Amino acid sequence: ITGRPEWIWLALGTALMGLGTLYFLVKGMGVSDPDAKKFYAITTLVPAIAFTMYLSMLLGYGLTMVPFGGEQNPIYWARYADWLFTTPLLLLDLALLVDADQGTILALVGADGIMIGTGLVGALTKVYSYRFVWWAISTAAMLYILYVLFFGFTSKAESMRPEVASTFKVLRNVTVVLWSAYPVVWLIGSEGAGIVPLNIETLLFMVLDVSAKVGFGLILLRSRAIFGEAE
Amino acid sequence: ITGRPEWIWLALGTALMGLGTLYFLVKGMGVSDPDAKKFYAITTLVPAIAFTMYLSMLLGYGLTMVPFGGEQNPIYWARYADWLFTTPLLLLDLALLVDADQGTILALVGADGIMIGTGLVGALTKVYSYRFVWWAISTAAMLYILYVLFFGFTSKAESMRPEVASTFKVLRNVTVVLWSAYPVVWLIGSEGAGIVPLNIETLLFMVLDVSAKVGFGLILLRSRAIFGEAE
Amino acid sequence: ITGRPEWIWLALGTALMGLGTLYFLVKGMGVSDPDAKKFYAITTLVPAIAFTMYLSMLLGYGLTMVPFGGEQNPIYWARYADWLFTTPLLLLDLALLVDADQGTILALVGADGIMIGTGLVGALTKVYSYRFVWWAISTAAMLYILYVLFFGFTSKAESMRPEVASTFKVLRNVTVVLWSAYPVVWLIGSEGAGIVPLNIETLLFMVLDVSAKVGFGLILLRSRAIFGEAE
Ligand SMILES: CC(C)CCC[C@@H](C)CCC[C@@H](C)CCC[C@@H](C)CCOC[C@@H](CO)OCC[C@H](C)CCC[C@H](C)CCC[C@H](C)CCCC(C)C
Ligand SMILES: CC(C)CCC[C@@H](C)CCC[C@@H](C)CCC[C@@H](C)CCOC[C@@H](CO)OCC[C@H](C)CCC[C@H](C)CCC[C@H](C)CCCC(C)C
Ligand SMILES: CC(C)CCC[C@@H](C)CCC[C@@H](C)CCC[C@@H](C)CCOC[C@@H](CO)OCC[C@H](C)CCC[C@H](C)CCC[C@H](C)CCCC(C)C
Ligand SMILES: *C/C=C(C)/C=C/C=C(C)/C=C/C1=C(C)CCCC1(C)C
Ligand SMILES: *C/C=C(C)/C=C/C=C(C)/C=C/C1=C(C)CCCC1(C)C
Ligand SMILES: *C/C=C(C)/C=C/C=C(C)/C=C/C1=C(C)CCCC1(C)C
Ligand SMILES: CCCCCCCCCCCCCCC
Ligand SMILES: CCCCCCCCCCCCCCC
Ligand SMILES: CCCCCCCCCCCCCCC
Ligand SMILES: CCCCCCCCCCCCCCC
Ligand SMILES: CCCCCCCCCCCCCCC
Ligand SMILES: CCCCCCCCCCCCCCC
Ligand SMILES: CCCCCCCCCCCCCC
Ligand SMILES: CCCCCCCCCCCCCC
Ligand SMILES: CCCCCCCCCCCCC
Ligand SMILES: CCCCCCCCCCCCC
Ligand SMILES: CCCCCCCCCCCCC
Ligand SMILES: CCCCCCCCCCC
Ligand SMILES: CCCCCCCCCCC
Ligand SMILES: CCCCCCCCCCC
Ligand SMILES: CCCCCCCCCC
Ligand SMILES: CCCCCCCCCC
Ligand SMILES: CCCCCCCCCC
Ligand SMILES: CCCCCCCCC
Ligand SMILES: CCCCCCCCC
Ligand SMILES: CCCCCCCCC
Ligand SMILES: CCCCCCCC
Ligand SMILES: CCCCCCCC
Ligand SMILES: CCCCCCCC
Ligand SMILES: CCCCCCCC
Ligand SMILES: CCCCCCCC
Ligand SMILES: CCCCCCCC
Ligand SMILES: CCCCCCCC
Repeated sequence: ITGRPEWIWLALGTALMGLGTLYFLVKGMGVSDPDAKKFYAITTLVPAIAFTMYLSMLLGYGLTMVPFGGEQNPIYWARYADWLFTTPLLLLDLALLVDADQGTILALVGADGIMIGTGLVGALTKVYSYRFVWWAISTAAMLYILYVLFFGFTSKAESMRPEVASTFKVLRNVTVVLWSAYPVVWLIGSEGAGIVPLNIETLLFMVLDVSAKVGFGLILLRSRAIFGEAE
Repeated sequence: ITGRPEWIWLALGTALMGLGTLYFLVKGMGVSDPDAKKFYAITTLVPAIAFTMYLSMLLGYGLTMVPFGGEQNPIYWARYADWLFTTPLLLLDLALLVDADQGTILALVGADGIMIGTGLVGALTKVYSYRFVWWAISTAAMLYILYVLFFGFTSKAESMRPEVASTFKVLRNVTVVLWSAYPVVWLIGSEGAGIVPLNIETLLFMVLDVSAKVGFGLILLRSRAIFGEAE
Repeated sequence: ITGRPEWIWLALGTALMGLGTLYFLVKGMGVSDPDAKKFYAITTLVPAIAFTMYLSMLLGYGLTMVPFGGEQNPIYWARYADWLFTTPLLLLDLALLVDADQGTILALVGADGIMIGTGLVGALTKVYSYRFVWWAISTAAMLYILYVLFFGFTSKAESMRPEVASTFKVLRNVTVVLWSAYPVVWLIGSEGAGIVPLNIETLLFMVLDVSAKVGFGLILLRSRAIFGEAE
């Protein structure tokens, strides 16, 4: 484990995702509202999945070597197995908050799968220049997601209860800022141009992951928007 | 790329799926009917997924070598990753058109997963004679799907609006004819008996894919069956 | 095939899953109740999936070698591909029986995916002591599932029709007893401590699989709880 300088950030990430999972699990014990139960189930699964994948990276299972640039490059593939399941769950939290229609939910989840799937292909591609073709396709899929979150959901939240509109607006802004950083870290990190070393890259993804999952969840599950209007 | 004679058909397929995706995306911009939005989302995702997998084959990522018959045989595995997601989406288009019940939808999607999954196992199997055992199981799963589309959905469409009944009947006939060709191309192509060479096999799958996805989508999204009855 | 002593139990399992699939398929022909159709579709898919994965193990495709303990250990990975899809389908049978809320269904299916996913990682892990870390995480996920089936569903079934309450109680008890045996067989078998040899381990999993899928299905599909109350 300790033979890799980035191990400290993988261990911290593992701990923070595990602690986040347990807090949400305990906090959700005393909840019977069927609407609130939906948000607790979605939001608790997110850091639980991330916990297992951070642990796999810490123990060395989620790491492979990819030859490109005449070098064997360490690629943590477990990140994409994490994101494949956690990013659509996070979008479902937002879509259920605004009572989005089914067709829009399917478009979001499908574009998200394309985003993560093409990012994985780009991470494992051995022809250096082709890695950035996949990065560009994946980034186009992300821009579609961000467009929908702004010019489809925002207008839908305003016609909703005030507390669900204000909570959505906050979580929307958090998501757009944090998610946009991921393609940048990829491009300048060891998967892309190799400007930033792997140990610093790992620290950046850990800060982003914890903020986008645990921080996101703390804002959502403390809001009254997750409960139905009741007397 | 150009070192493979089949590259021209992979490049054409990539272009036609990309163009198809963009047309459906633009055409769906001016749509607010929640029913129509469902069909546009399903139908636009189909060629978008196929685009990415054709590109992976063009660039050489979606290709592996499988030893059988005393030879290293080029097997494009990316086809099955495509079909795993696009064939159930196409069946969902048909099932939603006739307002099929949930139990029937699950049976269709499950049989479809078995069809594609066993076809993938057959494509990667190293014992030559066993490849055709998997082909037979996969073909049995397809025949179940075709039976349901005829002796379960057809009777359901007649009790529906006339425009949804006539549109379903057309898309049903297109699907049964085109899908039935796939097991035949597999059997006589490089995955099976090896009668037809890979470059011709690739041309045939490209014609079938574009027809079953883009051609299918053009018929559906030009129909009024996708809109609810409104004044 | 016959070069492996466990082949006899893989062949028996294949036959019993295939026969089970055909019986459920025939029995479900004469069913039009939309509620009953749901249970028949879920319950017939379970042994059909298991059939294909037992066949892959029989023919040698679903087997790999994992080095640990200074030895190349035969690991049947196809079991986890089976369980990944069949265990959530079995939980869906139970959840639909008691009309569970959506949030609870998602929590069950998500915990089940974590259970199977971490068990697969543990089966393929090359550092011997780490294999049991994954076993423990997977077992914690199972205990969560069992808790929900007892202290969330049981109370919900009592407020239901008497026949659905008594049928659920029976299937609940069958599930908790049979599922609990799996982590024990893993721990003492070739994936874990290696006390029980592989051929005996394979026999035990076959008895458990057939009972948990075909036996489970025979109890459910003979009950009147799967039909709506009708005159
Ligand atoms: C509606 C939305 C959900 C739609 C989703 C969008 C999606 C279509 C976007 C594209 C996804 C696609 C790129 C997934 C590729 C997975 C692949 C990286 C797995 C590893 O295989 C890659 C190479 C080794 O580098 O295999 C070496 C050769 C091996 C012999 C490969 C044989 C196994 C194949 C991988 C079998 C295909 C399985 C499916 C891809 C499983 C789904 C994986 C997940 C990442 C989507
Ligand atoms: C309700 C419906 C959706 C049900 C679906 C029906 C489905 C059950 C039908 C059978 C599907 C099954 C054959 C999928 C097999 C995937 C497999 C080809 C992936 C590549 O692995 C094959 C060998 C190399 O040749 O791995 C070499 C050895 C490696 C060490 C393998 C270890 C990884 C395992 C593959 C882990 C299992 C992952 C799941 C199979 C992922 C789903 C893939 C998709 C193709 C279903
Ligand atoms: C809501 C719920 C459904 C959530 C589900 C819970 C889930 C997150 C729990 C953890 C699942 C995770 C451990 C799955 C790992 C699959 C992995 C074993 C496949 C084989 O790859 C392992 C190594 C060889 O030993 O690959 C060698 C290196 C290769 C180069 C690997 C590159 C391919 C990657 C495997 C791509 C990721 C694909 C996804 C993991 C596909 C889903 C598989 C299924 C088992 C979940
Ligand atoms: C909890 C994890 C989250 C919210 C991860 C989000 C990840 C992304 C938005 C990743 C995007 C990428 C691109 C847009 C292209 C480059 C490759 C990716 C996958 C890093
Ligand atoms: C857009 C792609 C489509 C509609 C693909 C359809 C593919 C099939 C219907 C494939 C069927 C197969 C068999 C029936 C057995 C032989 C292997 C397959 C997977 C080619
Ligand atoms: C039809 C198959 C069924 C119902 C299989 C159930 C399997 C389990 C409940 C497996 C549980 C495991 C653990 C709890 C940890 C050890 C590894 C597993 C996956 C065997
Ligand atoms: C979206 C965030 C990207 C900003 C990356 C900042 C990295 C600064 C760290 C110093 C770079 C290390 C280079 C010298 C080793
Ligand atoms: C009462 C609110 C705080 C509860 C404690 C939460 C502990 C989980 C770890 C959170 C750290 C990361 C927060 C986002 C920066
Ligand atoms: C379902 C369509 C299958 C028909 C295949 C027709 C192939 C004819 C092309 C000529 C065969 C090439 C053999 C000589 C190289
Ligand atoms: C107005 C209808 C035609 C629009 C142009 C569609 C261009 C997408 C490519 C379609 C070619 C394949 C059609 C099926 C044979
Ligand atoms: C949950 C069931 C686990 C019980 C396992 C009993 C196995 C007894 C078979 C004899 C053990 C073989 C050891 C000598 C070869
Ligand atoms: C009339 C009920 C029996 C029908 C025959 C079922 C045959 C399928 C194989 C069942 C054997 C396994 C039963 C569970 C132990
Ligand atoms: C490729 C993996 C995608 C599945 C991720 C799991 C979450 C799915 C959310 C589905 C939302 C409901 C759509 C109607
Ligand atoms: C194995 C991958 C299957 C999933 C394909 C994605 C489409 C799923 C459609 C689900 C239809 C809704 C069923 C109720
Ligand atoms: C185009 C939709 C408007 C909202 C999206 C904001 C774009 C942020 C740019 C992200 C940069 C990634 C490289
Ligand atoms: C048996 C259901 C009737 C409709 C299915 C038509 C069968 C077409 C044969 C396809 C040939 C594939 C080898
Ligand atoms: C803790 C929830 C109560 C019901 C679960 C029964 C636990 C059975 C123990 C299984 C042993 C697996 C190692
Ligand atoms: C080795 C660098 C080659 C540059 C390729 C950049 C491709 C980016 C595509 C974005 C449209
Ligand atoms: C090398 C050819 C061996 C023939 C096997 C055919 C199997 C087909 C099974 C269809 C029932
Ligand atoms: C080689 C045996 C090492 C023992 C590790 C046991 C780990 C079990 C963790 C359960 C909390
Ligand atoms: C609940 C605390 C979980 C912390 C265990 C993971 C941290 C790795 C320490 C080496
Ligand atoms: C929108 C046009 C997309 C065409 C790019 C793919 C074709 C491959 C050319 C080499
Ligand atoms: C319907 C009977 C299915 C039996 C075939 C599988 C058994 C393997 C025999 C070698
Ligand atoms: C993106 C930063 C999240 C901050 C988490 C703190 C929330 C406390 C209510
Ligand atoms: C299967 C052939 C499809 C033909 C596509 C043309 C549709 C234009 C309306
Ligand atoms: C767990 C044992 C199941 C027994 C199956 C027999 C059911 C006949 C109704
Ligand atoms: C109005 C809410 C502002 C939230 C933005 C937070 C950016 C990290
Ligand atoms: C909408 C604000 C985008 C912020 C992008 C930050 C990328 C590091
Ligand atoms: C490929 C772009 C299509 C141009 C608009 C078609 C008419 C909606
Ligand atoms: C009555 C519609 C006929 C459609 C059949 C088309 C076959 C390619
Ligand atoms: C229902 C007509 C079937 C046509 C099969 C064509 C196979 C090449
Ligand atoms: C009251 C029903 C008892 C069922 C338990 C069966 C254990 C195999
Ligand atoms: C609730 C009874 C548990 C039985 C466990 C059996 C494990 C072999």
